[PDB]
Formats: sequence, structure tokens, C-alpha cells
Amino acid sequence: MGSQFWVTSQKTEASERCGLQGSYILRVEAEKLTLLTLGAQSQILEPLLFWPYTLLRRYGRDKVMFSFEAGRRCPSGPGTFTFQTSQGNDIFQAVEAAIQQQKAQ
Amino acid sequence: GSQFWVTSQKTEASERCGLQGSYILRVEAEKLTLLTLGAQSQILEPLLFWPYTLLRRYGRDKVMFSFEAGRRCPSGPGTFTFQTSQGNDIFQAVEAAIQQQKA
Amino acid sequence: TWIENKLY
Amino acid sequence: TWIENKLYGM
Repeated sequence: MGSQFWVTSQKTEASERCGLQGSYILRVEAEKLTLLTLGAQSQILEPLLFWPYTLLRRYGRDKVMFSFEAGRRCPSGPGTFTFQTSQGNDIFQAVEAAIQQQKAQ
Repeated sequence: GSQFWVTSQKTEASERCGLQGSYILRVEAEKLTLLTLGAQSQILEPLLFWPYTLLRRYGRDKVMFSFEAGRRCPSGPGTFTFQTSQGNDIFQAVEAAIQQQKA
Repeated sequence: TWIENKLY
Repeated sequence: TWIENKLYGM
């Protein structure tokens, strides 16, 4: 669908509640952010969590990570999710770009 | 597949299918699907499907993307016109998708 | 603009 | 680092 990134979960209350542990795929799509993981090994994948954009309070990044705060209507529950990554900015431009297009509707 | 935001442009088939406003037109492996936001869920949910094998023809310009669904489509036949500035990109994505049916 | 779809 | 998401709740 949209851009994909290999990120690692950095502990927060929200990620503990949802059981996030190591590395995951974070992909930015037309209306949401999705967290995917890889099944055993064929390095096979499927969807874990959905963060619809109309349910994201805010998001930020730096050379170390990308973060966001989910609203309480999210399957994840409200709170912050931080993912260590050296492409936080690309993730931020992809998310910002996708929301401005969703909003232009 | 790849997704495009588009705006339903009135046609007889679109009006009978209750279409109006913005949507996501998705170009997949073997079909074209039209999506909308789930009231609750707030994510993309399929609304209509159009397998490549049931589209009669499709076209595009710098102002739109349209296609003519044949009779066996869930929507019925007719022309489905979608306002967008990416018609050529949707045209080229469908082009390839149908091309890969080299299987 | 158009092309008739041969996969029809 | 951060920005508020105007699209929030629409």
C-alpha cells in the first residue's frame, strides 16, 4: 500500500499494554498507520494494530525515533508509541503527506 | 495495491450505486475496488469490486479516470467517472496489473 | 484517453 | 519534533 519501515519498539505504557516487544514493520497508508510483524520464517507477514489518522492526536520525530499519541478510540488504546529508527523524518513526511491528502477530501 | 483519493463524477451507474463525494480507488492484482471510511473503525472498507475481466474499457486524462463496467459486475454496467489529477497514474497501474495476468 | 480492455 | 494533527476527530 504505502511506505514501509523497519522499526523497533521503545517501551511506553501504551506499548506494554499492547504487548509490543522488538522490531516491527510500520507502514503509512492512505487513512492509517499499521503495525505488522513477521510470522515464523519465510519472513511472512500480517496486521497487528491500526491507527486510523482521524484517531491520532499528534506525532513527532528526530534522528533517533518517530512517535505518536493515539486517541482513545484506537484498538491500541490511548497513549504514546515510540519506535527507535533512523528514518523518523521520512516516516513523518510520509504521515504528514498522507493526512493532508486525506484532509483535502 | 496502490491507492488514489478520487471524487465521484455523476453518471447513471454511479447514481444507482449511491456514489457521491470522495473515495479511495484501489488498483489491485486482479481488480479495482472502491473504498470508503468505516463510520466506526475509521479505516478503509471495500464498497465495490470490478475484476479486470469485466471491465469493457477504461480511459484517462489530466482531469479524470473512468471505466465502463460490463454486465456481470456487482454494480451493473455503465461508465464510472472519477475526478482526480492522477488518472494517468491509475491508468498505468491498471495497465500493468492487467499485464501481469501473464500467468 | 481510452483503450478497450482485451482481458474482457 | 512534534505537530498537532488537525485531522483529529473529523
